[PDB]
Amino acid sequence: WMSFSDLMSGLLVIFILAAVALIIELTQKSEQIDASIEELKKAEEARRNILIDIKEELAKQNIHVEIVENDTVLRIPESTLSFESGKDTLPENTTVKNEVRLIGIALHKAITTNERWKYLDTVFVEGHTDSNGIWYRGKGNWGLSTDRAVSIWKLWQTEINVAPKLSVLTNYNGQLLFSVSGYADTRRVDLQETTEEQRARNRRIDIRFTVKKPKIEDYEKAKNV
Amino acid sequence: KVDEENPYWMSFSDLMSGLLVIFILAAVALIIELTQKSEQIDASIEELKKAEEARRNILIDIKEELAKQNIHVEIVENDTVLRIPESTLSFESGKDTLPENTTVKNEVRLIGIALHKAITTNERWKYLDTVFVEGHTDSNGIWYRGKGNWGLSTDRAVSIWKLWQTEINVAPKLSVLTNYNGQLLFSVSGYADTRRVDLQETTEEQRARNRRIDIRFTVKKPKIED
Amino acid sequence: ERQIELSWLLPDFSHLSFHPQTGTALSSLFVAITLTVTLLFIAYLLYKSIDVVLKINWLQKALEPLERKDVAQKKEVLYQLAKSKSKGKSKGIGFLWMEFDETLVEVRKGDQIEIRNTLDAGHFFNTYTLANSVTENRLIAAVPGFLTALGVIGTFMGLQLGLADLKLGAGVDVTTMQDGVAGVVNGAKIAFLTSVWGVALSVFFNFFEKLCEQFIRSKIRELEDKVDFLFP
Amino acid sequence: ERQIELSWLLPDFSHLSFHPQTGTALSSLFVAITLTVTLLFIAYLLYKSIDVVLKINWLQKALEPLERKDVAQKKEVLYQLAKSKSKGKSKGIGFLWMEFDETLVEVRKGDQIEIRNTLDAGHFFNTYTLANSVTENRLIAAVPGFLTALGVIGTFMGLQLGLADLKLGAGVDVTTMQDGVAGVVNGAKIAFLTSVWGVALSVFFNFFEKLCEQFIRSKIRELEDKVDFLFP
Amino acid sequence: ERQIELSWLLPDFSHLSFHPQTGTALSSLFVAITLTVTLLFIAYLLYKSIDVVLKINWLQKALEPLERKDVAQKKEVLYQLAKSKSKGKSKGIGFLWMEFDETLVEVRKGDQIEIRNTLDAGHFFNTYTLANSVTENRLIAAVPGFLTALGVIGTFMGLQLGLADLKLGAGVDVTTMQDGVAGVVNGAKIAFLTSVWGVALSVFFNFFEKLCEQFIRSKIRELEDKVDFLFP
Amino acid sequence: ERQIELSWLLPDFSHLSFHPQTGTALSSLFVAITLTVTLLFIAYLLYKSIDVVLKINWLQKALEPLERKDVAQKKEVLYQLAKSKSKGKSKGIGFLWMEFDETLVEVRKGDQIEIRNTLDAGHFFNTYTLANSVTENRLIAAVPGFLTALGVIGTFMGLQLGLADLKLGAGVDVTTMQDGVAGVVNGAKIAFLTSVWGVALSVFFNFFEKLCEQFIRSKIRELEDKVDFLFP
Amino acid sequence: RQIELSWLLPDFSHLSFHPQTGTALSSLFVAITLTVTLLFIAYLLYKSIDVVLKINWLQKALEPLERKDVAQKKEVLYQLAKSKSKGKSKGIGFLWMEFDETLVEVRKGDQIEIRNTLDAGHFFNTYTLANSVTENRLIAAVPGFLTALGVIGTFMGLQLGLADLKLGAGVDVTTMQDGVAGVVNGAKIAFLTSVWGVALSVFFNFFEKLCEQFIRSKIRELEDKVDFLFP
Ligand code: NA
Ligand code: NA
Repeated sequence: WMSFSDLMSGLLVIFILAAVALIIELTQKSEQIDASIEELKKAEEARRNILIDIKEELAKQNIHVEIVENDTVLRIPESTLSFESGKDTLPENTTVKNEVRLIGIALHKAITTNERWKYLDTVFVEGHTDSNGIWYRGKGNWGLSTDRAVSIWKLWQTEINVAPKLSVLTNYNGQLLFSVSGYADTRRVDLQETTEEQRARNRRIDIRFTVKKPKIEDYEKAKNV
Repeated sequence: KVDEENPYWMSFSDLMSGLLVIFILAAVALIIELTQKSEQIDASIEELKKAEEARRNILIDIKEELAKQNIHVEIVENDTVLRIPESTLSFESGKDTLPENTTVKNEVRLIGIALHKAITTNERWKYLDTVFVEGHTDSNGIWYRGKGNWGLSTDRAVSIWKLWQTEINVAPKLSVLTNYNGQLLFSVSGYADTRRVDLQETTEEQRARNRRIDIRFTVKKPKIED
Repeated sequence: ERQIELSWLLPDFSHLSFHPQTGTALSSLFVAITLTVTLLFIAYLLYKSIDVVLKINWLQKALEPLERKDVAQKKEVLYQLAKSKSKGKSKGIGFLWMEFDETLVEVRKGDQIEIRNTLDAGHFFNTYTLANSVTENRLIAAVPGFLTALGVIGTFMGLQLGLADLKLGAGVDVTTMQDGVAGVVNGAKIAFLTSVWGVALSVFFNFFEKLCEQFIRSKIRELEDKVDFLFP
Repeated sequence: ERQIELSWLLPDFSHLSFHPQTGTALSSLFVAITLTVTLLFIAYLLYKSIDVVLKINWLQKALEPLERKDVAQKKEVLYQLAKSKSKGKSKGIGFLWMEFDETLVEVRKGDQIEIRNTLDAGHFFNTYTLANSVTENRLIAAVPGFLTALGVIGTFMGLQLGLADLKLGAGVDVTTMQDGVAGVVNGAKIAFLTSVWGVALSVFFNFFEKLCEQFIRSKIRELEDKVDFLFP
Repeated sequence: ERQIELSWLLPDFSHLSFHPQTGTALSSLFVAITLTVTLLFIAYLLYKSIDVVLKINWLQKALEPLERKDVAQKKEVLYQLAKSKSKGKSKGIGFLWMEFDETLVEVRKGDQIEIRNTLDAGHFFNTYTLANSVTENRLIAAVPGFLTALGVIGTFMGLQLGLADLKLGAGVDVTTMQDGVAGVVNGAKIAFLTSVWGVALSVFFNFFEKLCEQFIRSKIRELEDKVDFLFP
Repeated sequence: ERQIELSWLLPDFSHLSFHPQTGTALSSLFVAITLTVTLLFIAYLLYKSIDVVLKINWLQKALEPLERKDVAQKKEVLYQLAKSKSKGKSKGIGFLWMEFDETLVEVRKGDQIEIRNTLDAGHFFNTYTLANSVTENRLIAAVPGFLTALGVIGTFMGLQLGLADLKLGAGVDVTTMQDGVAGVVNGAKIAFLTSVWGVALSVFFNFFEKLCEQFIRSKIRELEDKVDFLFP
Repeated sequence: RQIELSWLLPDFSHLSFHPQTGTALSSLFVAITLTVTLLFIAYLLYKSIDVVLKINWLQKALEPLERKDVAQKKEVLYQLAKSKSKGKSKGIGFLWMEFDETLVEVRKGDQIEIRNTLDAGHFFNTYTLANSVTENRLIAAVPGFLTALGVIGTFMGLQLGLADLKLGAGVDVTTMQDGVAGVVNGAKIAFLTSVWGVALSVFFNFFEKLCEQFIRSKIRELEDKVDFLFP
């Protein structure tokens, strides 16, 4: 038994080496899988980094925008960007025109930084109005909110000198990135909407960012086999 | 007789066997960690596979419900997009209004009724992230009071959206429907000619393939964090 | 608490062969060999143990209905009972009474017949004479070592079968490493199944062998007590 | 850093059963068997050891009033006193005094009766004639090995049972793997707990047995020197 | 149930040399050495036990055709033919008869002229005088320890040389050390093969030499049967 | 070539107690017991060896100046010296020397006076009479087994206590399971330390006891070398 | 994987009693194990040459002997038995003294050939020639000690290997890889100490029993000489 116990001790050492070597490989395979799980959340990470980039970059220029709706929408309040009442054109006060160029430049720089458009599906320029019914050539607030989003999107095309144009940027799938939306007063942020300071919170331009979603193969590859 | 055999040497082989099993559990514990990671990913694949089957069942029943009513719609983009061609839903040239023959607008109603019924059947909006009502035009540059195809394509999607808001009576309106979260299910937007299905633009029917209404369905993210 | 099943300790003897292809076939082969070795050596130990016991037991029946007063005329009545059973047998129980009789001396009282000895009965009835075949049997004393080392061979073979199943090195998938660990578990089950039977059978024989020794010694002292009581 | 309680080593004997179904039930039964084996062998040891001590104690009790010059006036009464307890007793202490008596040769030291022995008293009062049942008892000397091997049997039994429920292989889920680990730990609990008691009871009997022999040999030497003192 | 492979139990002995370059070659050499040592000691034990058996058989064939009474005429005619073989030996079976044939005394019971021994023949014909170099030979008793130890040396040498190949450290590349550990585990199975063979041959020799001993004493006692039945 | 820390092998005895609350304290207590048991048996062995040597050297010093022609006229001085060292005791070497004298008888060689002996110096100066509990002590010979047992009990207790309260099973999270399993593996070196000390002290004591036996026996032979030289 | 058996030989140059490395510790064990073997080989040889010297004298002092010297050597052997045994009442002479003093004087014919009454076998055999090497409890324990020394090296090697092995949560690969190196370092101690501990145990055990059979070879050769010389 003296030699048997010595022999069994030798077996224990060999199995200890195998167990720790097995654990070393299994451990590394875990961070491989863990890293792959973090890669599946990178599109939402890229979206959040775009919005923080726009807000921070414009904040250094005294331009207030808001990140809203679960860090998905860049809200441009009427205090920042105000259209003429009942009109889709910004006023000729030679400042809002300057004001809106810097938002387009900020929007461009945040999307093209780190090529985060590879995680974007569509960016929507959304026009929103208050409940005040107007006529507006018969189109109502539905045509007003749509025309304001087109008005903003046209200015971001022909009055900012960004080398990769906003109208040229593609998305994760290779199609063009931007879309234009109008929702009239059907997506109001303020429901009571009594005072003029509450109606004004509904008159806004919303930049909605939609990201690409992982496919089946993205999850199958994350198993790291 | 003085010297007895030392009987406790055998206990060390006993000890070594037990120590062997302890180190087996050290490696087995990692096996379970890796196995749990694989089941967590497998849970997301099956959850996403269920959401994608809910997507295509929505599209098959919209097409089949509309097919019985002589309304032809297309399922394109790998069981993801409901395409309403110009042969089905034709807008007046350069305008977002629809013809006043009382028959075209009835089809638009029936598409919305079929669309609502497929989403609300079997609670399938719980698998959806967003349903996109998509306005698309051809590459022909137009004025449209200075808005161009961006104004026209968005207006056409809105006019369909407004028709579904007032002229169909579904108990939860399409504009009230929510996704797997509490967020609104539907998005309405125009794309001008930026996302054409036909690129060479040569003939009229090739250009006519671009003037369309797309209804794009996106499914929920399976939330790998289990 | 979880339930356990002790039938996992039982080998499967239905498919025994000397060409095992699975771990359970190999462990049941080792247990069968160890059991067969155990059974054969128990039979051999019992064959020579019962020989001694029956050899002693005949005297006990021959001395049962004897008292202090009747030994005078039982000297030769017991002589033919010993003679009939001592046909050619050299140094068994029959010849020991033949050797014992000549060493009996009569007491000088003259009247009444009383019998004594010129030497103690230890020199006539002891382990060296009645059971020297089992007490010093060195093959018997080595049997627990045989069974122990048979289990040790099964232990080493099983564990190094588990060593062979291990799939190590860089670039090995989890399923393959999982299968290697299952092979290690499979080999360890062979090792522990053969060990538990090897040790248990070794202890059983070791205790049974030394129990037989004490039982025979208890029977020899019974002769020593009874013979010397009747023959001071 | 982790706190330990030594009471965790005591098994629960409240639910002892000869068909254990859980790990603790089997480990408790296994320790109960090991305790029972230890207690039975201590009873076997003490049964024979006390038999030796009483034989020595009485003859010591029959010699302390005796001094060198009072041996002659007390030599014969001891022979009758030895007959007093020796009804039979073929190899008892009373009989051991018998054979010693006839070997005490008589010499005349001028005018006072003095008794000498031609041999040494150790030839009649030693372990062979007083404690042959405990000193060279191979069964008793093997008890520490039995108890240690019991604990070893519990290890291979416990480890085999734990590993038998550890199911690996493709398709086995986390719940099944997680339950397999619990069974393996339960098997390891059986293994180490039975080794704790197997070895502790072994070394306890090991020490207790050889403490009894040293105590008995001390009294045998106290017997040899006193008899040598009285009978030069 | 996993399949197992056992063909690796048999080493390849074709490329045997005393300068092994690999662990497989080193394992094969030690198994061959242990086999050769086992065969050398089996032949030594087997040849030198047949020598003992032949001496016993020679005299048995000289006493087989003798009844109880035809011993007076054979008392001396057997003596002359003993000398024809006894010449040259030191303490052979011939001289062993010489020292015993002379010490028979001739008893005269009138017309009952017979032959009788004066003491027990246990120190004249026994395992000491015939089996002087097998039963008490402690070199032969040490062979199974040698065989196990050579297997142990071969295994630890195989394990040690497997480890010395390892370029290892915390600063060494992980993939390098995964391959190094894999080679160590693979070589450990081959290294432990010598211990399996060493223990197996140790058990086989242990069993064999105690079997020959029990066979030798079977005839020595069988020889004493003829001596105590024809030479009272 | 990485560094090893042997100081970790020596546990801290600053807070020893008989109620260990951690595995480290349990390990330290068992190492302390194994060391304490080792020292007590070494101290007893040294004490019972020094006294033999010291009391042998008293007779060596007395016998050192003697010569063959000196013994005749010097005998009575030693008996006076023996009675100066022995005041009436029946145990010391002085009592052994005086009991030796009666065995010395006087021979006649021409006209000179030269004394002989009837018995041998080994009858009065041997291990039994001089170093009784130093040589044939089974308890001392079992101490290496005790040390081995005590060390491995500490390891089994450490391992069992590390597993005793582990919450495992399908209702337990994987992270909790890995913490419990890792704690057991990380604590193995703590429990194993007592086995290292138990084996090391077992081997040291076994070697130490057998050296003292040879040293005492060498002094016995030297004592009876000079006694037989001066008293043939 | 190519092996070299020279890797089994340790480096004894920088030996010390405070080993800082696994190689130094294993070298120390092999040095102690080798040292124990050499002293016990000398202790075995020293107590074996004395047995041979006793036997040698009866062979190297009886060279002028022939068959025709049955009696006139008997007396002259007596004072040469006392020549070395200058007052010793023991030793090889004491065996001769009892054998010489128990020889009956026989009378056959004119010549005076002497005959024995008992064989010299029981007087000049093992239990009194070589009792210091055949029943020596220390020598018998040497192979077990040598093997047990290797087992100590194994246990210390295993314990040193576990000393730096850390597993579980919060342990990265580099720390675990350092644990592999420590286990390997301890394993090299364990395996090397067992190689030498058991090999020297074998060498001593076989050497010890080669000396014994050589002792019987001289005892028998002495006995065979006496048998025909002294019937
Ligand atoms: Na156990
Ligand atoms: Na070692």
